[PDB]
Amino acid sequence: QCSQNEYFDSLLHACIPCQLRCSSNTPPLTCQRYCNAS
Amino acid sequence: QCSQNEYFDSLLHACIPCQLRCSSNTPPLTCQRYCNASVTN
Amino acid sequence: EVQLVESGGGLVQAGGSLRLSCAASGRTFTMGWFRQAPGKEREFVAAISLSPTLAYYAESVKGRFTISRDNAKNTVVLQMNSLKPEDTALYYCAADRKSVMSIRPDYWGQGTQVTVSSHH
Amino acid sequence: EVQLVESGGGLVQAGGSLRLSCAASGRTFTMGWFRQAPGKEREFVAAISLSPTLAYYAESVKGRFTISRDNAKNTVVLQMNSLKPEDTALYYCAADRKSVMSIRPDYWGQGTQVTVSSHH
Repeated sequence: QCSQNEYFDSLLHACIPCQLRCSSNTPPLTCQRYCNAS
Repeated sequence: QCSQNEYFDSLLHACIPCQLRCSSNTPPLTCQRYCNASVTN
Repeated sequence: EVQLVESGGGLVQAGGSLRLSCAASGRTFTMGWFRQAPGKEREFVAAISLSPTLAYYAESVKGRFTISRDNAKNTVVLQMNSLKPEDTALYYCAADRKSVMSIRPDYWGQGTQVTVSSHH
Repeated sequence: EVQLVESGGGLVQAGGSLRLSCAASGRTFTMGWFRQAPGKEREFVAAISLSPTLAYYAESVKGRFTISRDNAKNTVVLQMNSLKPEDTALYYCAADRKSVMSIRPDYWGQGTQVTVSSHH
């Protein structure tokens, strides 16, 4: 459903840009790649 | 430079959703993938 | 405590357009909109980040609703096009001091009614 | 033909916000904004389509500018945040009877000046 560097939020039912999670303590696994480069 | 279903326009320097090109005479090559296998609902 | 004041609600026909806005007394990182329909649980609509300004939408409104915020004015705006009758609901603007909007945000608006009616 | 009238331009500071809007006397499939800086070619900024409402931005304004459109009012809005001094330009709104914005559109605006001052 989401693009290359997005993740799907089960509770929002929305695709979120992973860059909103690089600052966070634990980004989603699917994002770690983009967030801080592979 | 863009997403899976996006193509890059050098004259606009912008990423464009390929959905806007399915109805083209010639959708961009990276878009035929998505547009030939879409759905109208 | 941030105060959220909404405006722009009302009645529309299917296929029409309607703009909602919400003014906040202070600036949070995330601003957006939820909605609640009669006999349903409140559902996320849209949200947008402070910096960078990245917008994200529920799957059921993507391609029909856009969201934009004025960070100076501390406002958020939800522009709705291609309205369906099922878009009828109370629309609550929400502010959240989080990276991504949460389903329990820190602040809520009062809720503004939007009624989409069929033709005939 | 179709006439485009622009609104909202003026003076802003680095890091500030500014909302430009453009009213069209008619409805085209593509609405959007270009800008021209002194001694530079006119460059594409942003655009949005009628149905579905899909927004696309130049690489240099993505993440800072957003765009919306009211299809009923035939208006198109460019919301600018995180303004930089190099965002100073004449901002033209444009309409196009094409699926994607062209660099030679059908309809142009008079252009409104947007000046991003710096601090200190």
